Amino acid sequence: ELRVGLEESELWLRFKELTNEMIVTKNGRRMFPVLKVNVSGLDPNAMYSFLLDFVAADNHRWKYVNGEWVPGGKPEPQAPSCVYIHPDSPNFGAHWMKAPVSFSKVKLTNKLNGGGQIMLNSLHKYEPRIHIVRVGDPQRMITSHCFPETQFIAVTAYQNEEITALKIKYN
Ligand SMILES: O=C(O)c1ccccc1OC(F)(F)F
Repeated sequence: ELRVGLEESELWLRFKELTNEMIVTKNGRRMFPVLKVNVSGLDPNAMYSFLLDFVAADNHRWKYVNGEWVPGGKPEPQAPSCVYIHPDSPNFGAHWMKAPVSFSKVKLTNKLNGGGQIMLNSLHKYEPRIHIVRVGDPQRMITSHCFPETQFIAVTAYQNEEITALKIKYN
């Protein structure tokens, strides 16, 4: 059975309980926490690529008012569907299953200015999604794995002081 498990789920849930925020910048910013997953049930002999994209969690934008996140507007036109290819791709099933798969180098941006970055809209909520694909597969089989523990709001600057403090404590 294919099984994809979120690593450091307790750490993600500490951020999610505050409402998680990730900074987006012109030139792009790495995530904290880093999305990491454990994988079993691939064919160890087959080759696969790991892809990451970000799905809009909501049909509205958000704002931080009186220490709380609340609806802040109609949603802006959706960011383009940017896909990050895990840099170990393509690789054997055995490679992906021997140790957790870490998306440490993905960068979130608010400007289409190159570098294989992911464009997000500030003050919109996103859910990370991992895709597995098999090299050679005539079926072009894709799996999709959603991690609701890792939902966050994209911001140009941290709104919640408790998030600023969590990011410093655990990073
Ligand atoms: O080996 C395959 O057929 C395959 C194809 C696309 C994605 C995952 C796959 O691995 C598994 F889900 F475990 F089957």
